[PDB]
Amino acid sequence: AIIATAFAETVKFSGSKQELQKRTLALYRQFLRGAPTFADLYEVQFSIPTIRTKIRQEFERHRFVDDLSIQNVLYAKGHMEYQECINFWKQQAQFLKYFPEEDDIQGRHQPSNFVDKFLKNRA
Amino acid sequence: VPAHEIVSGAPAELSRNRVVRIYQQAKPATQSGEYGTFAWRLDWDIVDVANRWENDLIGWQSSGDYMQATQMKFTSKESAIKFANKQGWDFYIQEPHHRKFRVKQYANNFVHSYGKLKHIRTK
Amino acid sequence: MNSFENLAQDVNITRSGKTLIAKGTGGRSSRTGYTATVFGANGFLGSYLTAKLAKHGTTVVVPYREEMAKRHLK
Amino acid sequence: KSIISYNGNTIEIPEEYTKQAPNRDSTWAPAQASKTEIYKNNMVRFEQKDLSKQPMPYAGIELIAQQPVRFVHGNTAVCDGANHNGPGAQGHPKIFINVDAPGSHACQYCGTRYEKE
Amino acid sequence: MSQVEPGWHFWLGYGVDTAPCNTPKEKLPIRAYPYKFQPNYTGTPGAFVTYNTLKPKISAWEPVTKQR
Amino acid sequence: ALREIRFHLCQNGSSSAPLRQFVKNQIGAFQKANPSTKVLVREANGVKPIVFARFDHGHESKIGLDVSSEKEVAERVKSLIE
Amino acid sequence: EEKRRVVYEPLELTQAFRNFSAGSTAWEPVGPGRDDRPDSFKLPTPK
Amino acid sequence: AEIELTIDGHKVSIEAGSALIQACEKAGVTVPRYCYHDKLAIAGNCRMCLVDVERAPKPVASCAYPVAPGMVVRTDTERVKQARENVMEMMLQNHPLDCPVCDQGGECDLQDQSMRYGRDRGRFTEITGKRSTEDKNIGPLVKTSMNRCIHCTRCVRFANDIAGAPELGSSGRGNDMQIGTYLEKNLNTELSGNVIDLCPVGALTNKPYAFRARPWELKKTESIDVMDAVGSNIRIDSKGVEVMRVIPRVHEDVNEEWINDKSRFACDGLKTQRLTTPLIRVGDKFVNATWDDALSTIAKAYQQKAPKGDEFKAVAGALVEVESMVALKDMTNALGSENTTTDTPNGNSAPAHGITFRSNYLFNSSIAGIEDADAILLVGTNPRREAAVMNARIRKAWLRQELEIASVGPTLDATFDVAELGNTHADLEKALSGEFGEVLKNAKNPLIIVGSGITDREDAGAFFNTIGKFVESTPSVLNENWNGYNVLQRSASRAGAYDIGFTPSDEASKTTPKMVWLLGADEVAASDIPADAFVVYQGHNGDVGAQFADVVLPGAAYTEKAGTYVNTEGRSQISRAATGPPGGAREDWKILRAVSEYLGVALPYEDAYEVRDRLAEISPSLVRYDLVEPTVFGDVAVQHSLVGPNGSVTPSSAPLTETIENFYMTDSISRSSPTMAKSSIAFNKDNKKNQAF
Amino acid sequence: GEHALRRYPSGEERCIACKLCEAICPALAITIDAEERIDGSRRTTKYDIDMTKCIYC
Ligand SMILES: NC(=O)C1=CN([C@@H]2O[C@H](COP(=O)(O)OP(=O)(O)OC[C@H]3O[C@@H](n4cnc5c(N)ncnc54)[C@H](OP(=O)(O)O)[C@@H]3O)[C@@H](O)[C@H]2O)C=CC1
Ligand code: SF4
Ligand code: SF4
Ligand code: SF4
Ligand code: FES
Ligand SMILES: [Zn+2]
Repeated sequence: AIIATAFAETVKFSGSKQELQKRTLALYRQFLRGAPTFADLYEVQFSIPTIRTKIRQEFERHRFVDDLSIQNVLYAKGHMEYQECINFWKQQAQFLKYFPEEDDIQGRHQPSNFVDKFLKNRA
Repeated sequence: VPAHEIVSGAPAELSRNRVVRIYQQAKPATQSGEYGTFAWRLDWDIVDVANRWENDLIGWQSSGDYMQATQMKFTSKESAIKFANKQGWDFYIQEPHHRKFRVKQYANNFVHSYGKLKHIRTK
Repeated sequence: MNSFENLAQDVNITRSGKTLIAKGTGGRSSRTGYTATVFGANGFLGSYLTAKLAKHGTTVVVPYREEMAKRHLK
Repeated sequence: KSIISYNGNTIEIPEEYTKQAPNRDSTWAPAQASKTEIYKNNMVRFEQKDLSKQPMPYAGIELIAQQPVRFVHGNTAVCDGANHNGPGAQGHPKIFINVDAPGSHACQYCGTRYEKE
Repeated sequence: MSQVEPGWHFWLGYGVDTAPCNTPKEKLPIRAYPYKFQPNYTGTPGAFVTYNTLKPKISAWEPVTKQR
Repeated sequence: ALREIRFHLCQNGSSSAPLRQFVKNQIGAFQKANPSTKVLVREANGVKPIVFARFDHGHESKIGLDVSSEKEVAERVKSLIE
Repeated sequence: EEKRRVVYEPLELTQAFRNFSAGSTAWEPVGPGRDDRPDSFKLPTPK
Repeated sequence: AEIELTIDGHKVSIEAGSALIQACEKAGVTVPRYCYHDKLAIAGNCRMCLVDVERAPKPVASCAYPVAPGMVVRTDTERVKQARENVMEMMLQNHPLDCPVCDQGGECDLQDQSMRYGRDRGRFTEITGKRSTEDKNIGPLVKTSMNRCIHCTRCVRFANDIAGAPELGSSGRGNDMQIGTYLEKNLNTELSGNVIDLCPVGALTNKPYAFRARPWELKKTESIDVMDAVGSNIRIDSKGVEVMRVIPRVHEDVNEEWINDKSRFACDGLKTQRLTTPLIRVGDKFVNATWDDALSTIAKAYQQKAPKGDEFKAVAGALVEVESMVALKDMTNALGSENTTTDTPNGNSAPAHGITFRSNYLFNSSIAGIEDADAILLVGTNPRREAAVMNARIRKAWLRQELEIASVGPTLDATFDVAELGNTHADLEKALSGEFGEVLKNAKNPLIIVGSGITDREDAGAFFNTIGKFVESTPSVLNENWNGYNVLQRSASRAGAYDIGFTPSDEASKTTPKMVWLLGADEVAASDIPADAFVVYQGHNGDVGAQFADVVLPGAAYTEKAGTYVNTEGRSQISRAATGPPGGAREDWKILRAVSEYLGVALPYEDAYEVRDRLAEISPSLVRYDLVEPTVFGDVAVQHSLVGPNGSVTPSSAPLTETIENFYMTDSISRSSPTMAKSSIAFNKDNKKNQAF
Repeated sequence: GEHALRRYPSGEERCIACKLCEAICPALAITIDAEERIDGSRRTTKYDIDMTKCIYC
């Protein structure tokens, strides 16, 4: 038959927000635990704490989503991303998409006020 | 109104700093056919810096706006508004204009004039 | 969207009286309007400098001695 | 010959390569860039290059101006630009040109000029 | 292979039975310009330099001051 | 005000009736009382009665004229002018 | 080259995509067609 | 009353006496047509619109057949299909094989209806070939290719009935019938370009536009014309960075589906003489400069100059949008100045009709109000130049109902009969006390149309006094169902300028400025600028003010921004940006925001939403788009603004003169247009091409 | 194989800038610009083919 792969979870839409909260915290634990494996697979310059910080920021972004269906989709996609990272299916190039700040300073001029944005036609 | 923005995978700038227009195509002044005027188009307003510029090698028109050629079709103004809200898009509705009806009679070309003719109709 | 992180403004005047208008957002298809010659561009420092310049679409003229050695710059 | 650049330096170009075509000195359309402007705006990519090898097609406007007017008896000349030697349909769509007005009248497709007589 | 003149190029690929020197006059092209054959100049100072045949679509104002 | 006064009011709204009366009857009195101010009256359907005043160097202040009488309209106006 | 890796960036096109669907016909092209329903699957008319 | 008929089985109810094609359109049935058009007299010459009617034995022309109760019509019979094929066969037999070279290709009703209703192949292989036709020269705007003409007579009906230009017609007979002027005459009318839209085929085409684009490659944007104050709704067709052409779209309450020739052909002024980089005067020459350099130079000139109060003068030109005017006024007020002026003569002083109520400077009868007119008095106004499509509207009303029109002012070449009452204010006094005053008293829908050019006179109050007294008397002219008092603005920005109160204070008109900011202001003279003054010009074209300037700032044109414009009606309309601005030019309100930050007085909105907010703060009607609402204050306004303050004004003895010398060049864009210059020479009155006798 | 633009036997260009090639091109490889030639002819001022976009169909 056609069997599932490493760290594959069948898609199940949780009927309750608490039963989803359990699964979500388990996924967060999985990510935090895989951080050192990630740093080894993807030959990263930065530290393991930086990876774990990034993971926290990712999970933080959806801290206030209310609709159960949306949380279900966010969870299923987050698990897909975990499976992609832990199996080394990603290359370094796509993994480093998650760490834009880790790259060096892009230049002297990142405008913040109106006048600087207006001088670069970005007002 | 479900915030499907956060599940689509589109860039955040699309639901933050872009405006769309929802309208019906006007009856073209060059033709008598009205076949393209019933759909509700949704398309993006242009961005000044990124819209179009001349390439210095061969003269092609470059662009930085990935939405510049995209146009959605909807069967009703309400469907379009619903979709735009579901994507978190700021929109403007341009209400369509229609030809005011009047009665036209061929015989009116020959009505007897009791005083001085205001103009010579020629046919 | 990309940006011209190297440029302070969009219209620039060179000391020689040339008017340069930057076109585009700042990516590969954009042009700053500047033209630069980098002597020794195929070397250790020059390759980084050429990468940074060409990234925002300033025209880079590279004088070279041996052909095969400069190919990566393209 | 000498074209002044935006830098303020001089570009030298042989006279013959400043001609828009070998058979014509000047542009034949308002939007057409002249050779001088092309060199002024693209000189970087012309350095260490041989101009004599670049494509230099003949301007068709002078060539068609060299063709004699065809004189026709009636009010209407017919043109199709056909190739009487080959098979198939090798000309342009067949059109009819009114020659009642004074002077010659050009085929919209091929530029051949007709005149009443 | 780019040094082979057109016509002969077709003949060498068994495109036509009869060779260019044997082709009757009626089946030759009339030219009002001089014919010149040039091979591939790639990797050579004679390589084709492309360019925009249009001047820019928007023309700027030539600045002129006036006295008040 | 010192320089500008703007009256926003509805044309058909009931909440704007005291404002409409105030304009219609005492607009000339107000204009003569403040000869250098620039007074504008602007009407639109959905808007709530309001008055803006512009004093100097662009500083502006506003008060809403959802009121009962013309007397009280002029009271709110005079208060804002102070 | 600075990073020695394949990088992802916001899209920029040397020639913008040209969408020619603006030239679609102003006249309805085909019409209604015909119905091929069998007579045993049409509601009867009274009398 | 409405009667009822059936079309293709459907039930449709339509007003009695309406044509069958109208009922077909109402019932959602498509009927092919060439000669019929909703805005022209019925012709019935193309024969494409045939249908079957059970009473009729042979197929009837739908466009000319009156509907009757109980009528049964079939548009889908085999006879009708056959007739459509027969007519298309006859139409195509002499039509030239021109589609590859014809500008109509791809937006052609002949092509499309051949595809939809005709044979797939022709039968005409005659060895004597086709008929050919001479080409005809009717001026620099409309190129002719008369082989393509299918003799629908739309151009003739439009030129005769709608524009009042009878030089066009059909000569000869039978196969040799030709559309033209029978001898070399220009099609001389400000409405002429509309025939290009009306011609179903490529017989009449846009000459400046020829061969430059095909319809499938054009981005289409619905926007607003700013060549006059009517606010015609338009479609701008652009490709990439440049605007290719301007076409009307339908707004039955504004321009209905027409535009004038300036609105159509001055677009080529947008690709030449453009302002692309900041300029700084150094000696007698401009030098290109950065935005930072130019803004800093403005700031340093402000610090040095040190204007107190009303020494900072702001001037707004004919083309500017409302957001830009609002930002300029807010910055000017934050500088301590009340010297916000308009660009017109005597615009240093306030207008004599006042600014307090909108109904004192607007077309209070809507544009559509002209349809109801029974008597019109024109006072110092030539509508044919000031508002061409409104002039066409007046002509249509005049042609279809009895209506009396009189004017005080310069003799005008009119497309309708006018009664000249004299060129002076004394003539106006006599008229309003005489027979035409009685005409106005007796009428059901009178309106008095006052030109924006009278406002620009010193004696303006006198006129506004006279009219005002008359209006305050005659109930037919001003009552709760009808306001017949009308001011006709000529410039697209004036109504909005008055809306935000872009008007000088009384003490400001005394002062001599040390710093002048011109916002699209190209009507300014040498006299209007002090020599010691530091002049900033902000615009999109280099015409006049830029020549006067010390610092020049490139701003966006109307096709490059989504601006608000208020037309003569008080209608607030919103445009859409087709392209972005060229080079280093900028959206104008952002220019003002940046320069105010350089000046200390940094404005409180840096976003488009915040600017629209601020606009709603100034006037709630600026954000209520495409809406016209009447004033409840109609009686108060006339007394308070026209009759009240204007008693002291003494009338001059100078006659009223024409407001606009040349229709074809009025603003910076039109004066930058090669087409407008060519047309100005071509259509001059002293040229025999423009003279019927 | 490789593209070419042809002439009439007189030497006049055959292309009259109808832009049908540009419309049909499945790869959008053709870019065309036109206007009226100083002799009145309908002719191209720009005809470009991106041979690296072309599919040689
Ligand atoms: N790396 C370091 O630690 C330091 C370097 N520098 C200086 O930085 C500059 C470049 O540094 P780096 O990249 O490391 O050096 P590289 O050797 O890598 O590159 C030097 C460049 O100079 C060219 N060069 C050397 N001689 C000639 C010559 N006769 N004619 C033409 N070109 C020549 C080389 O061209 P080609 O490849 O054809 O030989 C090469 O491209 C040098 O001037 C160096 O002195 C000074 C302080 C620190
Ligand atoms: S008018 Fe229409 S059918 Fe006739 S040549 Fe032009 S595009 Fe073709
Ligand atoms: S020129 Fe055009 S509009 Fe006029 S009759 Fe001929 S086809 Fe009709
Ligand atoms: S534009 Fe293309 S299709 Fe039209 S004539 Fe020229 S080459 Fe042929
Ligand atoms: S549209 Fe009816 S005959 Fe022409
Ligand atoms: Zn021909």
